[PDB]
Amino acid sequence: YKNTICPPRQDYRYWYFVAELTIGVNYDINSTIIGECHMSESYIDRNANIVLTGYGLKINMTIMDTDQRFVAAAEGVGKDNKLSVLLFTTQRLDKVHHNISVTITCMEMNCGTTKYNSDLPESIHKSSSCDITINGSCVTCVNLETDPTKINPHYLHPKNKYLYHNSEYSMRGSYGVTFIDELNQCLLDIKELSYDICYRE
Amino acid sequence: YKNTICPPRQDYRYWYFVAELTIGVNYDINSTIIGECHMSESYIDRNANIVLTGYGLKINMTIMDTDQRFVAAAEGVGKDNKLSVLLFTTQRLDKVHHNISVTITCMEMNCGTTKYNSDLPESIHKSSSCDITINGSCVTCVNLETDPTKINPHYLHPKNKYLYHNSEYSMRGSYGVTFIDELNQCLLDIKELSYDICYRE
Amino acid sequence: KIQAYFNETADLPCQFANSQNQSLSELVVFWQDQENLVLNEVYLGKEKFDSVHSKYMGRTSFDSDSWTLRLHNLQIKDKGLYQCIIHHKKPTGMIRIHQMNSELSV
Amino acid sequence: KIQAYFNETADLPCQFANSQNQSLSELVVFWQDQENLVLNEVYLGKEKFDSVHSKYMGRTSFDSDSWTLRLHNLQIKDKGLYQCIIHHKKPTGMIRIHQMNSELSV
Repeated sequence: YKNTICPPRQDYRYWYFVAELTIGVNYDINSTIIGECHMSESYIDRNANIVLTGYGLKINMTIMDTDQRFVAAAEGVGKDNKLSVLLFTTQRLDKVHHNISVTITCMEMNCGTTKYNSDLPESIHKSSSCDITINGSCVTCVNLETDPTKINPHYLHPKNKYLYHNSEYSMRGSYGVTFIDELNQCLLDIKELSYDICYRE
Repeated sequence: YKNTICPPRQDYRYWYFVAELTIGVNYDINSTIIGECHMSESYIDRNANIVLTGYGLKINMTIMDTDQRFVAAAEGVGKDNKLSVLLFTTQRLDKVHHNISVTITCMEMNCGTTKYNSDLPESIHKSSSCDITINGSCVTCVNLETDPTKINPHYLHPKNKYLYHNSEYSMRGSYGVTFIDELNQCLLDIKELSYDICYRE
Repeated sequence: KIQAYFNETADLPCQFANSQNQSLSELVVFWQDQENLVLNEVYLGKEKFDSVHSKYMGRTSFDSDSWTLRLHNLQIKDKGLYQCIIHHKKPTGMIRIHQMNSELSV
Repeated sequence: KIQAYFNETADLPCQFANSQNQSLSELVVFWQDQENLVLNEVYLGKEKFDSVHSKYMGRTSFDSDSWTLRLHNLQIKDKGLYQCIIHHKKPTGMIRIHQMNSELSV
């Protein structure tokens, strides 16, 4: 017996909180615009992929060697020009850490060629590497918390849907990079934050 | 790493105040007509170009050797038959002065062949030249303040948009020509002025 | 930017490099307040007072060798910045060639 | 998770394995509260106190051989969990390499 990924459907009623991306930008976004984010999902050859167009950025984030496909994403703008991204897949059918590759390109403001391309380790358990690459100089900092233990309280889940998140510390992963001379500051203020669910898929 | 111009989009949410054109006319325009100005933009071979049809004039203004494209323009009519033009590009990715070429043709009143074709220097820093040429005798005076430090207070920016302007004196440029025996008088009264955003692009 | 000293006499220099080395005989050299009132006027080497505002009437002097306006009997009101504008008069059209902005604190 | 004992002196270890075996001379080693206030900062082997919050000002110590923060004169308020964050400073970009979360009960 082998657990397999469920067949693709039009609407997914069961969501798994997989990632918590708080990419910062040095240009101003004032507030969360309803209906701004556009998400395109893919699952080809056991590799999940999500492309997020919104708030001046394209996020092509892919996970290697998984039985999960990205089914949802919610994007919000916090204070000090912070872009929080919440990602949801189907279900966790394995208890192993997965390799992550994220491409962050600027479609507005500081557009340009690749400024950064590196492997960001797990902060905890040191078991995987994030291939980050940034097409632009418009990103202040990147924070990706894979399989978080806590959902952001300002995100209101839909009524007909179901949400599951990780409850064990052993499956948490943290990747972070800063390009400015401040400790952390990838983390948000979470005092006045609102989330918008991306359009397609 | 090289900063590049952002890819073209349908609507541009980030605007950079690049120029302040106050072309005067000897014929009467009483007030700013809503929906009069029509703007056509171009970026071919690193040269920005804008064609402004409105209030009896066509303004074919182009900037050489730039990483900016004209994304917006706002036109208004002040007192003593003054035509203020505000121009907005994407962003300033270089700290050098750019060569400017402006063609002002009269489509109403004193239409005719080229009366003027010259190089107007920078008033400040003497670092660039404006190739001006005027197809008509209907222009009193031309004033072009490239990268101004102050926005005109009577121009009301759209709510969903963002505006950035120059804050350093070193990037200011001034070009001026008068064809009548009055000192200055390119500058407006700015007591009762209203602006209209041009239609296309 | 260049500033001036207290209530004795203010010096307002244009500081024209004159790179083309043209003469003052065809040059329009004049100064102006931040509220956009003309201070002095030179048309072709002769001072013209018609465009000079009445609040600055008969109270300024011009020196051609140093290209400087001397502003006598300073008051408390005139603490704003002053800009000097240099046009090049041509019969085809009058071309502004030089401007500069200076300050004045008393 | 690692906890500490009562109101004498709390030990907060990062427990870095240092698998690549890099030196502390280019390493940014620092601690932080659950309400996300910086405890101590090490930039390149020198403690910096500008980002340290005033409630923890002048009350913590650092030991480099044991990689441990010593937290003296414990109070009743600080019963939350404390996390230590280890970044690797590179001129291309500052990479977070290690984080760990410990607890504190007094």
